[PDB]
Amino acid sequence: SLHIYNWTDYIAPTTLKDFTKESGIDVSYDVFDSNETLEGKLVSGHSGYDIVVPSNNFLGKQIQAGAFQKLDKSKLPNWKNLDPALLKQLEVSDPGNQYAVPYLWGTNGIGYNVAKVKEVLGDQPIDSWAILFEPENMKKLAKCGVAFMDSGDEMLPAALNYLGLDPNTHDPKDYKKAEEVLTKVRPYVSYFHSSKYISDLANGNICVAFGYSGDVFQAAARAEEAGKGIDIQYVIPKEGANLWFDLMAIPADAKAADNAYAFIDYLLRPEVIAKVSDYVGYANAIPGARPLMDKSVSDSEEVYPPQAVLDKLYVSAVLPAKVLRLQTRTWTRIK
Repeated sequence: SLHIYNWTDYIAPTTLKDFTKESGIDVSYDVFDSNETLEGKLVSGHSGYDIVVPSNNFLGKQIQAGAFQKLDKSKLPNWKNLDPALLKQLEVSDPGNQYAVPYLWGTNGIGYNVAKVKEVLGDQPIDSWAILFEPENMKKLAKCGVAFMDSGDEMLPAALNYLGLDPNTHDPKDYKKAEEVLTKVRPYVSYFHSSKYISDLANGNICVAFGYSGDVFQAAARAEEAGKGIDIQYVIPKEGANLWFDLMAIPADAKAADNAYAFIDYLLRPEVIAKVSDYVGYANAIPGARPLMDKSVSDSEEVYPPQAVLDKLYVSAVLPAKVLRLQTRTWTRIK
């Protein structure tokens, strides 16, 4: 049997049977609905899993701990289906792409109620982080409600990048500037919170939010299924944004490596990862998949932004503990 550990509801309906029918490998497929759960089992040394799907942040930090084993690429002949630019991006967390295979990816960006933005901003294009970081815009959006998330680890890199600084900088002086930018708009923010924006966007209670792509899509789908006309749009701004990956990796402890390579090689197939994207609605790293996919997904700039944007995405590097404390420190003064 092949043991897999992934997020709940994060796979296409037919994927596992399709896989088992073609390789004859039986799968034991378990799920988690929180990051902490997976990381906990991985830090202990023995999660009986052959495949786990960690975040590129978690994996970057744990490589050094030896939580994962190097991929024998001779058993991944579909590796050549992967997009080289996205892979190059991924090296920030996994230098040489030694341990990890892209599964799905997303961004952070701005989620917003289209009609409500128009009432206070008119037809102004919503395509810059200036919408959140310039007093001229925030001052007007404050009327409808602007939600910011609640940790500097995501919001501070955004502002640094907005300013054109290195989102992964270690320099306290760069942090000061981004701090300055954030504090000038602080007054116009209704709240700082992990997740409140999802329902507030969906319900019609706020008009704009700093958010992650999958969370904004959830808000949008919830809005649509409510039937009250609330239209939630997502945008990756022209200056770039964070790029985050969920990954397939083999734990160090892993028993069935060969079974596992078979599953991984399978998901690198265009027609296979296409169905996963169609179902979950996130981008994948296999350009072969694009034409095989639902248009609402591959033709949507919410998930596949134009090239000028793709060029400006940034992967979070592993920051020294000192820098993580600096973010936190700066984030507190801001609130």
